[PDB]
Amino acid sequence: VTIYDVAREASVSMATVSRVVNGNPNVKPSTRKKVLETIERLGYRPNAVTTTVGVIIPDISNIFYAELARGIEDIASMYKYNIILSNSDQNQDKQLHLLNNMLGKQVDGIIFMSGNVTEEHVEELKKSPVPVVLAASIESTNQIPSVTIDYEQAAFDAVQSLIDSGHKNIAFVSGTLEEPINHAKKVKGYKRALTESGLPVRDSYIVEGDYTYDSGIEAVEKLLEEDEKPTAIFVGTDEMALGVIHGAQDRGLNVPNDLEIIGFDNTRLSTMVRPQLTSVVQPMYDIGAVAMRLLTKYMNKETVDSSIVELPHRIEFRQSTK
Amino acid sequence: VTIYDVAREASVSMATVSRVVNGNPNVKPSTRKKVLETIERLGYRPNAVTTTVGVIIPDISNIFYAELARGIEDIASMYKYNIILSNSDQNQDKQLHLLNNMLGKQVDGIIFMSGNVTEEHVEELKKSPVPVVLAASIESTNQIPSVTIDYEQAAFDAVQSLIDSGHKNIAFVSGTLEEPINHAKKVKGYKRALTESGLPVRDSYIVEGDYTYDSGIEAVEKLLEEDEKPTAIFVGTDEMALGVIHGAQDRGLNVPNDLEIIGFDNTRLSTMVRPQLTSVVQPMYDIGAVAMRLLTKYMNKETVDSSIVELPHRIEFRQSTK
Ligand SMILES: [Ca+2]
Ligand SMILES: [Ca+2]
Repeated sequence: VTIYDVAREASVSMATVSRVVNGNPNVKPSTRKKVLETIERLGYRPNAVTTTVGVIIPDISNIFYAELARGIEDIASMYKYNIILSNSDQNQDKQLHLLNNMLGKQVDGIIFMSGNVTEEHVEELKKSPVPVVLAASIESTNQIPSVTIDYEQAAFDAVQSLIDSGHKNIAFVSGTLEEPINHAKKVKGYKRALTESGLPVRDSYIVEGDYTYDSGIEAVEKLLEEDEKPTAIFVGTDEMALGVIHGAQDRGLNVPNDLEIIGFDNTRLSTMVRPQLTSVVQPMYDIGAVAMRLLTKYMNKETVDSSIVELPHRIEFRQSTK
Repeated sequence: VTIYDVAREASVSMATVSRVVNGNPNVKPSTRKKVLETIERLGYRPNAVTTTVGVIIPDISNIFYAELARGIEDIASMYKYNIILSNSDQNQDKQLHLLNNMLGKQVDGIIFMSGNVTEEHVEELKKSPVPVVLAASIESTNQIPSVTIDYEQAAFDAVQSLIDSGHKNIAFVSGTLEEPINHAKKVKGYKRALTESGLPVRDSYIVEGDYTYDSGIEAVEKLLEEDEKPTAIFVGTDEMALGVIHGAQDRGLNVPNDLEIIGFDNTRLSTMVRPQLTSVVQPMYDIGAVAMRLLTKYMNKETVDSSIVELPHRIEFRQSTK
């Protein structure tokens, strides 16, 4: 809290705040009153008389960003570090500004979270003086410290449970393939699970959605038009999965009996469909906590050993698998 | 764009910006460079050389707030008025500040939108010098200009289609009853539709949810425990309706065949369940447009005649009714 903070708050100039502070007798009584109340309310002391991290995540409101922020928050409380958090609505030329907004507010470190981490973001993360560590976000470049689950393995495990259940024809509905989470991790996890059981990797069992429910609807439809129809489908995110489920249901198919579906992220939506969606669970609270610790390690100039941290994931088996 | 705007943007004082503007020769070249670029980028002219409205709505992102903002926006473009829009996440002691943030940025008028309009908000809306008009929001007090649908009638019409379909035992799952939209409008609409067909108004057919999906689940469950089970249910919002649908489905009941359900607001969610949700549609784009016109009328000191404007609603009949 400084003169500047009082001025903004009292809709007045720094020089006026100083004037009031100095007991200048020609300040309009009302403005003097206004700024003294501001001075008191903010706790501004007129006598010259710590470590914070900036956090950027898509939105405050989303439940799975919310246990990440708590994980971040709880480490901050213990460590006596303050949090500056900003809800971004993750977009390219608006998460970048919210990044440099942290740098211009004297943060000692940055925790960053975005679904699509651009190559452009990395070139500005390296120039950033303070250390930064990604939470539940991956850049295939692997220069920037990251703490996440093992997306490839989680993909593998999801498709594995389909395989273990007797399915030979198993499809994958992806978010945009250009993103590493998809082409570098989930696609490959899905592929590996197939090849390891001597199953066929068909290009036409990999359909690309756009993360919307509808693209999910379109994806099952396209899959159901295939010669040998898939009898199970892994879906890269929950929102698409509901679309996958409902399009199947619209085509007269039963989930799980005619078609088994598995999702990802264990969002609120996974329990807002019938059958409820089997979905890969990330430990968002832990990812936040560990991110905060990893960030601290760098900030404290400590030898990290391993900059890419991978936490266990699990699968909440619900009714969309049998 | 003023000296102040350049200063904030160039992370520098007004006096420094003036110094650079005046060609003061002892300003550090780099800071002179920094502020000249800021001056150019913002379009600041150093020579002394219109009507805007503030808009407060829960969030930018939500599709049904998004055709309201477009309706607002399109009237603004025509009228050559600029929009200052703020996403609130509608809460009591945070929508109030975002209201006075408009007043402190010299807006000529305010369009306000919130699910729960508090009595406290009205006492601060009257003191506000510039005129304000509520969009898709109601204060039972009816002092403050409002443009909305006819909630009572829309409720009536929803329950009417159940009645017309042969249902005698019809329940209502409400959002919190304390809010006028519910107790003063939808409850009464629901009641009227019953009494007008000589049907019974049972206290136990009115259950109170909290706008969550889950409270919806709990509400059907409680309804299904009744002696004479309702065979149709009106639900005050879509989110609760999905909960209502799924709890019925979980109890082995078919929607629409064992239980007909109707929702409200025609949110994205209404088409993200099976059966798709029959739901009252508001014309959000029109409510925004008309709100903007009504606001203009007041701002132009024009004789309004009728401060409470009610627009037609309709019902998107989907599969949750037969
Ligand atoms: Ca087709
Ligand atoms: Ca019970």
